[PDB]
Amino acid sequence: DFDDIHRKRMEKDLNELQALIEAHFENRKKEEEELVSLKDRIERRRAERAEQQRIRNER
Amino acid sequence: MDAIKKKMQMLKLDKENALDRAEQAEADKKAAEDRSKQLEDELVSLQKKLKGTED
Amino acid sequence: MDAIKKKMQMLKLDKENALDRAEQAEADKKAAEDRSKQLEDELVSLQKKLKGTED
Repeated sequence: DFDDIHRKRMEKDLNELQALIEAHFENRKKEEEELVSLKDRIERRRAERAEQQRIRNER
Repeated sequence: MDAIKKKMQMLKLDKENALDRAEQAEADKKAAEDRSKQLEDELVSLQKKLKGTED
Repeated sequence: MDAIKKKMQMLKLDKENALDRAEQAEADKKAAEDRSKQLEDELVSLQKKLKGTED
């Protein structure tokens, strides 16, 4: 009936919506991984700046 | 978030449809039982009329 | 989390409650309908025997 096609329509709506939901989940997840790697290289930069600054100060 | 809202909306569409069907079925039961009991009363009056005719 | 679980469970409970209530109502509707049919069938014969009695 009209209820049947309405149900199938909201069904495929839910399907595409959850699909895009998991999709942006994955996308923002990759972005968070990239940002974590950024933080890690950032702490590497902090440590290297600290050691070279300390060497400069020692001399 | 995003998918969670849509899933909630689906769960709500099921809610509305099930509740509406339940209410409609309850109204149908009320109407049908009223029909049956009125028919039974008509049958009783016919029995009494038959009794008077027999007398 | 916490809110998603409770809301989803409550809504599914609402759907199940409405469904079972509708099924009970429809079962009683079908039974009342068949009993009403029996009442009609008996009432016709009651009328026929009444007509013969009156003749």
